[PDB]
Amino acid sequence: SLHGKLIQFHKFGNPKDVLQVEYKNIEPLKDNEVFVRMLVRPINPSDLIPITGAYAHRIPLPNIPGYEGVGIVENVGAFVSRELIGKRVLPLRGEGTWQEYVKTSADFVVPIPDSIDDFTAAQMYINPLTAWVTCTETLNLQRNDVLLVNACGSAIGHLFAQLSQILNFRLIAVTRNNKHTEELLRLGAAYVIDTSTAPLYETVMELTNGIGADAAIDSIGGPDGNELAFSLRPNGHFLTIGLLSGIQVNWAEIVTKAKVHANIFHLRHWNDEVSPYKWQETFRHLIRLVENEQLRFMKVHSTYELADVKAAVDVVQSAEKTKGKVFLTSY
Repeated sequence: SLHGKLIQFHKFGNPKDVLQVEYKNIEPLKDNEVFVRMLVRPINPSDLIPITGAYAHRIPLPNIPGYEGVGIVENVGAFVSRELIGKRVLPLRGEGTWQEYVKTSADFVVPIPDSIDDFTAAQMYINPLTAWVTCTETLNLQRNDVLLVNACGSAIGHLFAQLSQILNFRLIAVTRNNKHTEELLRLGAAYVIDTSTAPLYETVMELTNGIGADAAIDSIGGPDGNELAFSLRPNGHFLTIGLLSGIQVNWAEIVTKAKVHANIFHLRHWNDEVSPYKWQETFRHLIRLVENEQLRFMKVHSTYELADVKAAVDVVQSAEKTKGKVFLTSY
């Protein structure tokens, strides 16, 4: 009987301690399911957070990590078109992707055109959808708005730089160092504030002629996030997308002292706030942007077979890690 390899953890903790390589028997498919043999998944920093137990109450154990990647449809359930078999797809919003075979509902299978290589496709979901949605919906940025983005040397940071050109707004990148400065400028960032060298609040004030920015996206929290919120104009919009520091911003002061609107963005929630139709249409749009070369993703850092996940994760978590995305491959 057909068996599939999978990466699983049975307890939360450091991924190096809890990740196991295992095998499972393959169950029959349910009526609306699509069964996909995986080719490539990225190791995103956001794939590791659930392993650590930060979301204990919503992640059942044991669990298969991985939110994204690309594969080939091998089989479909009774109610699904069998023309899908053989197609390259992202099997999203279903099972964990760090395994040999992934199932998800037909509703959330994203077709990938022959034009797009596996490694680009494997990066299409988490960072691009977050960047696109926050820009076009959550903040609904207008022509010439001034957007602040911290931790901007990240994958998503590089996308915000490109979206500023696509959507005609002004990005002020905020970074911890100068490691990504050249790349961010090339990609379209209007300015890069390197906070190891320049003061955040005062520089934004210079760049905006004392008005402050229109919107800000915080990935860090704590003192860094608070300073980012305070660099906005009154009635500007502050959005958090991450918590790298582990420390909540001072929500009360941001509202009463800085007079800004503040929200928290979760792709988890956005996914449930839109129809499957809209969700698919949004992917069709990102795919066009990639095809037209308006949007480009990170280059490949290194590649590892699924069995070597522990080594791969160590590279991702390493302080010396160089630029680019690490992938788990299954060719």
